[PDB]
Amino acid sequence: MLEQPYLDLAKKVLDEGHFKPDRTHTGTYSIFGHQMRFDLSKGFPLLTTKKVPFGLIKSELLWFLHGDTNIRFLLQHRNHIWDEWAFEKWVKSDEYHGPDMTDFGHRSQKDPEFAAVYHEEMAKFDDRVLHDDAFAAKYGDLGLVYGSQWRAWHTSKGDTIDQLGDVIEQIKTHPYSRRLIVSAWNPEDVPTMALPPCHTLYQFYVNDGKLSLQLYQRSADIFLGVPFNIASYALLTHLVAHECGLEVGEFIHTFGDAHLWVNHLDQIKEQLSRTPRPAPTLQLNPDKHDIFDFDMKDIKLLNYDPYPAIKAPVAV
Amino acid sequence: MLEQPYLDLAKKVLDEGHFKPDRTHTGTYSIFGHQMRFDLSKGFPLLTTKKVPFGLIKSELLWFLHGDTNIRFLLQHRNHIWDEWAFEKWVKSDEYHGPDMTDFGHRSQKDPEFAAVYHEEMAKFDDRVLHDDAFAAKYGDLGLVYGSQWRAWHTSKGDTIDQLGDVIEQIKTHPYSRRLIVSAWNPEDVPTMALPPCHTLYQFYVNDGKLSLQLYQRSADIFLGVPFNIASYALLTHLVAHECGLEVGEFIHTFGDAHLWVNHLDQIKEQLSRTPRPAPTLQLNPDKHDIFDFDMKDIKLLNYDPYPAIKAPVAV
Ligand SMILES: O=c1ccn([C@H]2C[C@H](O)[C@@H](COP(=O)(O)O)O2)c(=O)[nH]1
Ligand SMILES: O=c1ccn([C@H]2C[C@H](O)[C@@H](COP(=O)(O)O)O2)c(=O)[nH]1
Repeated sequence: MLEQPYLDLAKKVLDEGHFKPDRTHTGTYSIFGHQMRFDLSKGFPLLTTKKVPFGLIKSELLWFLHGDTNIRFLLQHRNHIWDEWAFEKWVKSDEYHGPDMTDFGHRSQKDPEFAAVYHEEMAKFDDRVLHDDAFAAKYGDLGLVYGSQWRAWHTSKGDTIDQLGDVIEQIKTHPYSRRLIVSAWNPEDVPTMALPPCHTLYQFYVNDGKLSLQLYQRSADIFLGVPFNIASYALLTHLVAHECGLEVGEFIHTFGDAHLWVNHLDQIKEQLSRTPRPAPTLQLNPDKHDIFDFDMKDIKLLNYDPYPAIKAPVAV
Repeated sequence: MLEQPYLDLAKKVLDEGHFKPDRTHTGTYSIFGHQMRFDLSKGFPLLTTKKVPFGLIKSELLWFLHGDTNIRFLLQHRNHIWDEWAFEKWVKSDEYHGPDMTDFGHRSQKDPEFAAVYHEEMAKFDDRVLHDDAFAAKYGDLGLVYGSQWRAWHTSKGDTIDQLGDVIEQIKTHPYSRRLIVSAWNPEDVPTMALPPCHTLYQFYVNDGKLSLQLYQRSADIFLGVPFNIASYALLTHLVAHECGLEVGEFIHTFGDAHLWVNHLDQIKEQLSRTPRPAPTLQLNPDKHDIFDFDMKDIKLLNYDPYPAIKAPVAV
């Protein structure tokens, strides 16, 4: 079934990864170097063996696609994926007068008091970003994130390059190009980033009037992260195909470090005992073609009928 | 046997690639997205089913490793891999007074007269680079090539970053890093390069005191190119391991477009009828550890006993 390579990656890490106690005090199982395809003509790979929220994934890809780096657009779709990194900024600023919120990463997952003055300051933070333009401009804006990496990569000559729109125009004029590459990885920023990008670069390819894409993902959370990563790039592959008048081919997912936090063993095992369902179907608005000016309503999921969601603690 | 994944890639493209008539008037068979490992503890992957010149490959990696971008170092080891791109520069300059040498790519492979005034100007060109310092500085120097990408990546703030030496020091201090990445791909240069790099980026990983490396190669000549590419990165993986006091793990080779020019079908088939031999062994100078100051004599191949070389026309 469409999603099986996903369940094969999980199983593979379960009985072959090594214990590697990295970035934290937790531990992981880990493999290095893996690859899996999905034939996108067979259906859209949104995992049916567990409920994944499509709205979150599409509202974030559009954000990237408009080249936007400000959280406000996300909060306006009840998308909180990125609040942490913005709010963190806030928290170490001079204009900040409140509970010291040092290491709320862990601290809001132990202390259950703390973790309530935490959705305190956040709800308060998010709200100001929604309403106060200058605050939004000051702390709502991440700076180095996919949207500006893809569409506004800073040159040294001090201009700004739109890799993604240049590449798309290359696909129309020279589809047989072996050079259709978008990279999110700038070595002059990379050492001072709180998150050097996980999705490092991708490559398009066309043959027989079909578009494929291959993603090199440097580091991957098999349980929480990869389910999302997959639908995100398979969606991009549909948008680009749609804009270039092309058919859709495969999405190829290549990994460097792929891991499973040990706090997730039970949850992944439960999942591995479910039987995939037939995959959902994507539907794009046939009248609109300029994919940079796409809206939520222009992208539809059909026949998604997952098993229930699986709550699981996030990585500390 | 060690080299089999190489023969499996060939076979795979032979009976599954599609005809794609790209960059030229020739044609190729093509697949997109492939991956293969080599367990470097089982021996060094220099193809035994055909004679590959190790001297060429090591003298070029050292060049990259010293961060050098001038051909002269290569010519001093009878390494001509890169003459073309240098000489091309020469040929369109004002100081050039000679036969017009337009499109000597093809032109020296049809005309057999031309192709003799061609090793004329070249032998003449190479010689001046060897002897005339200022000429060497003017036309011997490529500019954007792996050596300066790896070790002298230009910032916009106008400095110069040594990604490779920074990463190596990260491996010593933080081997469990999921961030050990060197990229050769600058989007502000990429559109004005005669050859946007084929070897796009690589990633190191350590576990159980073993070093692995994974290479994302965007575009690959299965017959002429890939045999070299493989020994080049498996060598890098040994050098770095040796410098960091580590054991050697696997070399993982990931491809985007992997192709076979149609002019190579017979030659690859002949090769596929030979039976691999036991692989050779690498030997590094145990006393010297600073790998940036390695010399030819510090790296030895043992027990390489290939089948004969296979002449084949280059791609036009
Ligand atoms: O979309 C995403 C974003 C992040 N990660 C995770 C995996 C790692 O736990 C973390 C990166 O930590 P470092 O890899 O940068 O050390 O990001 C994913 O799997 N998918
Ligand atoms: O070490 C190398 C260098 C080059 N190539 C080839 C494959 C392609 O024929 C060519 C690149 O042409 P474009 O891919 O840039 O279009 O480089 C290799 O396979 N290995």
